[PDB]
Amino acid sequence: QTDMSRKAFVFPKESDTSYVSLKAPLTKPLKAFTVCLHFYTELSSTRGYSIFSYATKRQDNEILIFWSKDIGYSFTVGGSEILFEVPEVTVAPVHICTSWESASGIVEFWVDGKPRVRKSLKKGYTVGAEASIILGQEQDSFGGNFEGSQSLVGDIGNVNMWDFVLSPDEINTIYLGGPFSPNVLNWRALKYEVQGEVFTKPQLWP
Amino acid sequence: QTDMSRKAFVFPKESDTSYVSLKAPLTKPLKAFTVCLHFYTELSSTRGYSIFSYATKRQDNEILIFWSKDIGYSFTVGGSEILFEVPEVTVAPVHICTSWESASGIVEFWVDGKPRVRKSLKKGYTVGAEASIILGQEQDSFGGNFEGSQSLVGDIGNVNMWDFVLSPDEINTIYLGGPFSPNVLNWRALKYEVQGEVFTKPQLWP
Amino acid sequence: QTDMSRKAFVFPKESDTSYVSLKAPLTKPLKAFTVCLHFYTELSSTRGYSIFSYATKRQDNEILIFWSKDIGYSFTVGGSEILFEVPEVTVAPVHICTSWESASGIVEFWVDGKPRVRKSLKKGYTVGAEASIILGQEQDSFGGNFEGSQSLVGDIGNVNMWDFVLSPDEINTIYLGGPFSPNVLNWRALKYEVQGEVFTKPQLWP
Amino acid sequence: QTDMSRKAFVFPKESDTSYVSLKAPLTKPLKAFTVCLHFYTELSSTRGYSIFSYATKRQDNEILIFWSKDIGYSFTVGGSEILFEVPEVTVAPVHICTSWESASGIVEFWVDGKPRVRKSLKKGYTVGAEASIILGQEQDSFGGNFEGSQSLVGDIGNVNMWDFVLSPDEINTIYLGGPFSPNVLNWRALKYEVQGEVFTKPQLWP
Amino acid sequence: QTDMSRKAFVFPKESDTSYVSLKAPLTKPLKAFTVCLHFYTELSSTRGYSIFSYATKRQDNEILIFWSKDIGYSFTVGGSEILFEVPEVTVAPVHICTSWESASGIVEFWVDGKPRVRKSLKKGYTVGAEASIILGQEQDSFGGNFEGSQSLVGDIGNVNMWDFVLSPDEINTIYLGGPFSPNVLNWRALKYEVQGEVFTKPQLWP
Amino acid sequence: QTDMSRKAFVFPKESDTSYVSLKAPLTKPLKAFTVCLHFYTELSSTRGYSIFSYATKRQDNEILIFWSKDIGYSFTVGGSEILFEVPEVTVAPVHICTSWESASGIVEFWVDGKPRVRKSLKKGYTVGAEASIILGQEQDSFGGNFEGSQSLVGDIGNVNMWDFVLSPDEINTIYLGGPFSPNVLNWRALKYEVQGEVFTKPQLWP
Amino acid sequence: QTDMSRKAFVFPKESDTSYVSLKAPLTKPLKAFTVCLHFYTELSSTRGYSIFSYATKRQDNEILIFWSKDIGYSFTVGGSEILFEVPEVTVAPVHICTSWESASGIVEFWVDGKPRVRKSLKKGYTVGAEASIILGQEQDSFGGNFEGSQSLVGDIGNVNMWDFVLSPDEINTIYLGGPFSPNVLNWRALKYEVQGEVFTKPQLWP
Amino acid sequence: QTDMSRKAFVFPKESDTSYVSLKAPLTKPLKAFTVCLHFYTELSSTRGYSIFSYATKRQDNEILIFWSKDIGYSFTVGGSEILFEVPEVTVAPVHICTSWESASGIVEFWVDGKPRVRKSLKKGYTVGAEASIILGQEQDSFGGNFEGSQSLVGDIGNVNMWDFVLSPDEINTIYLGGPFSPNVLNWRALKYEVQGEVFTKPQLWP
Ligand SMILES: C[N+](C)(C)CCOP(=O)(O)O
Ligand SMILES: C[N+](C)(C)CCOP(=O)(O)O
Ligand SMILES: C[N+](C)(C)CCOP(=O)(O)O
Ligand SMILES: C[N+](C)(C)CCOP(=O)(O)O
Ligand SMILES: C[N+](C)(C)CCOP(=O)(O)O
Ligand SMILES: C[N+](C)(C)CCOP(=O)(O)O
Ligand SMILES: C[N+](C)(C)CCOP(=O)(O)O
Ligand SMILES: C[N+](C)(C)CCOP(=O)(O)O
Ligand SMILES: [Ca+2]
Ligand SMILES: [Ca+2]
Ligand SMILES: [Ca+2]
Ligand SMILES: [Ca+2]
Ligand SMILES: [Ca+2]
Ligand SMILES: [Ca+2]
Ligand SMILES: [Ca+2]
Ligand SMILES: [Ca+2]
Ligand SMILES: [Ca+2]
Ligand SMILES: [Ca+2]
Ligand SMILES: [Ca+2]
Ligand SMILES: [Ca+2]
Ligand SMILES: [Ca+2]
Ligand SMILES: [Ca+2]
Ligand SMILES: [Ca+2]
Ligand SMILES: [Ca+2]
Repeated sequence: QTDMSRKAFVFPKESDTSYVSLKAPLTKPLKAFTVCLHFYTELSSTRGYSIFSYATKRQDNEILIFWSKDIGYSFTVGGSEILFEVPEVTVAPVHICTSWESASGIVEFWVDGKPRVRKSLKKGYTVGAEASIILGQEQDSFGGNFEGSQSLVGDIGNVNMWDFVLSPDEINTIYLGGPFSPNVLNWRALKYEVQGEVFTKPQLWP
Repeated sequence: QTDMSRKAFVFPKESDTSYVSLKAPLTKPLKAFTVCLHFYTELSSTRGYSIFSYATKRQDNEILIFWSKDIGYSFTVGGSEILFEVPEVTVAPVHICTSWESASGIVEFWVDGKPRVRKSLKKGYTVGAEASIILGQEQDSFGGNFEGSQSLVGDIGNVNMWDFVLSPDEINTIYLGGPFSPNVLNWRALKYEVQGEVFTKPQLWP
Repeated sequence: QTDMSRKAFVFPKESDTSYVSLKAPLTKPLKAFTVCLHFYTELSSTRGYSIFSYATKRQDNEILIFWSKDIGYSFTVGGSEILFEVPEVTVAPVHICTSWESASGIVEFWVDGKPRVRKSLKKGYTVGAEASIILGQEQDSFGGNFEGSQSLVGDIGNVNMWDFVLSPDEINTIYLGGPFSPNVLNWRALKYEVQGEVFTKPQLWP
Repeated sequence: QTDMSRKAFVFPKESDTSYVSLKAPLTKPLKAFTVCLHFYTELSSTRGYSIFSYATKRQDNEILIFWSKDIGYSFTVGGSEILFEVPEVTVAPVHICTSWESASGIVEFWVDGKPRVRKSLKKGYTVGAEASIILGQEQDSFGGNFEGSQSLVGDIGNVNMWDFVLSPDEINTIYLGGPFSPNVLNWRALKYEVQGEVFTKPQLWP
Repeated sequence: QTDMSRKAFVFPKESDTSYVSLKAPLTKPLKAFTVCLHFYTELSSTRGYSIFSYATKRQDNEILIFWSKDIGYSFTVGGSEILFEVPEVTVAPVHICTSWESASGIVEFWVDGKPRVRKSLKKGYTVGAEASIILGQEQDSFGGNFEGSQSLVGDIGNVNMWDFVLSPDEINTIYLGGPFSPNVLNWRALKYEVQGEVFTKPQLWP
Repeated sequence: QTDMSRKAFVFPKESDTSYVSLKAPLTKPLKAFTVCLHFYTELSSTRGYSIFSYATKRQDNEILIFWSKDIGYSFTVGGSEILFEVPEVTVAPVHICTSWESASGIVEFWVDGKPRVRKSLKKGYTVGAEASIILGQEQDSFGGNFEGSQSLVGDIGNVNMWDFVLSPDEINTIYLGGPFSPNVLNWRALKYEVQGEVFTKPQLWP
Repeated sequence: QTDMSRKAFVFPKESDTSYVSLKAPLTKPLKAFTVCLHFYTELSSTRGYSIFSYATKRQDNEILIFWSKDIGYSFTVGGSEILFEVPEVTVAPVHICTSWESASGIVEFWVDGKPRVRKSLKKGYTVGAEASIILGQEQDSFGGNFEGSQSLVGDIGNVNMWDFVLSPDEINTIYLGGPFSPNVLNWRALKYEVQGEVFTKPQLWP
Repeated sequence: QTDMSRKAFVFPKESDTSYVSLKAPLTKPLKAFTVCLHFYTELSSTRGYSIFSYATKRQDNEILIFWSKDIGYSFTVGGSEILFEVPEVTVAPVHICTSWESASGIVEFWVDGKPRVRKSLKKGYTVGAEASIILGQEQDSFGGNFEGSQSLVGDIGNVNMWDFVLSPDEINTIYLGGPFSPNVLNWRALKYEVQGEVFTKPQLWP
């Protein structure tokens, strides 16, 4: 396990071969989750890119956080999709947290500490446990079939995941940088593989 | 009575059947009132929605707070109506307080602690005590005939009602949060009934 | 003498019958004055309205502070007008102070504590002491003949009048609500008479 | 109400006359509370001092937060006391939060975002709502009988009070300076009287 | 079961009455185990206290983790005891994991993710499955004869037990927080009885 | 001398007769200078106007600071000119400092304490000492031939001149109002003669 | 070595002759560098200009920091280019730090303390140490063939160079102006040669 | 004046003759001030020494900052003293800022960016304008009677003085070396006279 604190993955060119694969010894299917991360890219005005892609063999888009050009964030679970439209986009590092709960289907989406309106997605679904989590690319098969037009170029880091919906009070602590313990995917205790050109560099964001 | 402090009702899908009904111990009819609430919705740029509907068996719009698209707040009492123009809207939780006095008909409208100009509405009228108070829907009959196109989608909370006009100083403490005690309808001690797809969640707004 | 502190006159409808008359204890003709006030109205984009109207039996616009649509503050003395043009008007309570001095004709206009450029008007003129001072209406005779399309709608208050030019240091303490001692017309000890639909309410501006 | 944000009360002399009294127009007796405040003094090695004194007519020490020489924090409700021993102290501003709940009697003490062990005090008690809240002095009758040897010297500020136990996640947000809404006593909306040599100055702490 | 996630048991007073009893589904006898728990108490300087007490009808100290004053952690299995001396102790929540393997008698002790030196205890022994597990008290019969001077005061939580020796890589995830699945006793699927004055509260530690 | 501190000249009407003439106790020819003055006018969107016109018997624009409509500050020395283009003009008092040095021809221009980029003008020139210095008008002979279209309207004050280039730190104190000693032209010890409609009033700018 | 602290080179006219040649003591070829400098010019809306031109006998654009009109910053290493496109620019002094590392080819660009997204350029290349470093011109042979249309007009200063990538926290202190020790090119110990019309003046920026 | 930036006065031997006298352009008697300086000395364990000595012909200790052995900083105004005790001292360059305000008598003392607790001294006094400011010695008459046992040995510099209390966030910029413009005594525009064995050297500290 590597402590990536103060470090970010740098994807400095467009390619369909640069990715990092994050490992979770998760054994229970997810009835809820939260995923929080920082990314920095200047693509947002040019084209869409995958921020965070979770794939199971039944479903390449089992959790996907995606930027869609001139729309905003695409959040999708179980292949189904909801949009958080973002008309003004400004070139700065952006922190997001997103939570999903099966029992209500409520999606919470938070950007730089501000909540988006709660929306409904995939109520009653369950996210599979045997999953391939990939950064820098969008999976169209379990761990593969990357599309270069969907790769992230720039920085991603502080990638933390919980198998429960964080309350707003917790997320305020996360964004302010108070202490927290992610129970699914821990940036302080991260197991990952790097493929192609990806670099580990000092994070540009505070 | 239930203490709903720091909780909000979530209306995550459009429907004509998701609503909550609030019970007021209101025996005397109202010569004046104040109602304050937080709501959060994406709809303001898409369509109108009912924020707060108070109906009496003789009058379906006995008090109604309505967002009307490309206009702003429609505030109506006894079926008569006045508008508070809002040309531009930002995606954030919004707190409103509204008060009406029969003896003058003066309406105060407050948004995020800013007063709108006082206006005259239904001077000398008297609001009926026997009322069906509903969140999430627009009612065209006592407790029913909802229109799905008028439903609220998003969050509503801290719904407090006084049978008297709050002073500006009091309204400021409602907004900033200091101590107060509503006497018609009280979020700390609410009686409510929930129908359809409605959830109680931690409030997004501080 | 009524201490109107923290209170304001509310004109909640357009009419040509609602007004209040303020009884200056003046007997010397004014060689100079300052009038300062708070008002709040939505008309500024709809139509012109009288703010403060001072008339004498020879001259109905002996002092007039007037908002003229798409222009700004019309300020008249002795029936002659200068414009303090206002390109963008935004709906908030607005404090003004206006000062005139016969010995030079200089008009000072101050809006929310910022000076407009000094402009000359009516050098050598004299303002009659036997004056009907009216709020809420524009008057075209001594005490009447108001026009509804020139009436004020919304709030007016803190009307203070001095028979001398306040220096900028003093006008600053007026805007900040420091102590001051008006010697022509004192809001903290006002003689007034109300006619038609006018209400005394808590002031909305802090 | 005054927005005291970014400002602190300075008590720059030892005295029995300097105090500020904080008004909390509170309806129900408190079954629970949280009081958070930031303060700075060098007295800690010289003598004890009152930090926050809440009295009712029955009980001069109905809530008291007190530094006790060589012991540390003294926390008392209803005149019964517990100690949070502090063996080593530094001259720095210290932020504290203290929560009490009647239902369990559990006291949470938090210093600079670190929790002290939960302790039991006054289970089943009920703190009176009609209270005199004093800063700068310890009080022994409802509004008075101060002791100069128990006065605070230095700075006190960010005094916020809630009528409920904040969760740990909330308190983290407070200490990090996240957004929050105190519902009893609110630094952004403080109504207070100053007596004696007390000054409002920019806060020394961030 | 109960999901106790983010909750701790609070024992806010010294007594022999307050305890919780935890039920393992354990029917195989233990040839090895790991127990991990997070606790917080101020007793460490005042007196010894029981952290975790596993008893069988034949042996009341079948597994016991005990803090002994001015000595440190006492780990005993089958009545044989070894110590991990702790010369200096600071009041902060402490996480420990202990592992014992019969096939070698090796004891692993981990404090806040730092390993102690491996020690040998009870090689070849076998721990009985017919067990009573108690938190808050030390027990000397199968479920009682508690001693007030040995009771825990403060908080214990995240009590997880495995019938096998966790690897150091695993124990790092337990400390930092990543995914794991205990099979003897699972905090996220806990069966327990509360007895006496015990409260469930938000865990103070992240 | 007259100490004009806290006072400004008021030019309240457009004319070709209102001016003040300033006297320099100067006989050495200027190899360099700084001129600083604060002015306030609304003309800037209507037409150009002279800010500071310095003439010698050989050259009517020997130093001229001139606002030119839709361009900005014309600065001219010895009749040669450069422009400091200004794309957006607020109606507020504006403070300028301009400095010229013969040895390099560098012009510094500073507006409200922000420097313009340095530019080159009249390298190797020298300004005559026997000069007529006029505020309010743009002179085309040694003392006259004014033009109404070029007059200033509004206020001008704090006119200070040095026969050396002030450094940036020095200019910062001028803008902030630190101590300085103007050795060519001193507002605190000014010699001036007034002609026509010109008044001395309290400065509007703080 | 001249300590140029708080001084800037001024290039007040367009020319192909005004330049400053800076000499590094550098013997080992650069595997990485940081160049950061502070400059001020109005040309940005009018034409491109060279900010920092580093050449070697094989390569006239060995390092170039260039402003390209209506595009933004051009950063070139070894004659390959990447663009940090700037949508909008204003007349203010701009501080930039840039860094390049051979091993990864990552380029960092920082403007006024804001990082640009990290980009890739000339991975595996190496910059020659036998270098001519010229401010004021863009050079097309080792120390000459300056294109007048590429000259900088305005100010440049604080030119500091390191043979390594500064971390983000270092670069922050540079922009703050904390302690730093450039080891290739030190403004506080600058070896430089002026040619043509160039002046050294007090720096305009703080 | 001289720009003393990056340079310090060195008093490398004990004497009663080496001093520098600083000339304030101070026009007016001080109702408040701030003084900030860097000094470095090994005397702190051996004996007291004067850091900054301000005298008027009435008063030899009109402002004095003085290290007193085994105690800390004596700060005195008008000859009355307050102590900021410093129990442990470390041999490193020391930056202090001290502030006093007559209207409250509040003294602020800041060492290396840490505020001391605010204290009261000489409320209602006013510091005289005709003053001898001396570094290196303590003066007991207007310009003289130095005591060798009170001389500073070591370095003093960055001596900046304001006639107003700097805000705490200003003092951060002073300590950080952000921009500032002292208006009583400016190290970047110092007027001084050097007496005896005193040298100007590059400052040892950053
Ligand atoms: C853009 N998107 C997130 C809807 C789809 C991503 O690509 P794909 O998974 O449909 O192939
Ligand atoms: C207020 N409003 C007219 C916009 C909506 C009222 O809806 P309804 O009550 O007429 O169905
Ligand atoms: C609107 N106005 C103030 C410019 C002119 C008003 O003229 P009148 O209506 O008082 O006769
Ligand atoms: C409890 N205490 C003794 C530490 C503080 C209060 O003292 P007192 O209010 O009884 O005078
Ligand atoms: C001493 N000890 C606490 C480590 C073990 C014995 O305690 P006990 O079970 O005999 O009461
Ligand atoms: C060109 N100018 C408008 C800046 C100045 C004109 O001066 P003048 O030619 O009118 O005397
Ligand atoms: C074109 N450019 C801006 C990248 C480089 C300019 O220098 P050059 O290519 O003219 O020598
Ligand atoms: C307090 N002190 C010791 C620094 C000074 C006392 O008076 P003096 O030494 O300036 O004469
Ligand atoms: Ca896919
Ligand atoms: Ca794809
Ligand atoms: Ca309807
Ligand atoms: Ca209806
Ligand atoms: Ca009229
Ligand atoms: Ca009229
Ligand atoms: Ca008491
Ligand atoms: Ca007492
Ligand atoms: Ca026992
Ligand atoms: Ca036992
Ligand atoms: Ca002319
Ligand atoms: Ca001319
Ligand atoms: Ca080139
Ligand atoms: Ca070229
Ligand atoms: Ca002395
Ligand atoms: Ca002495």
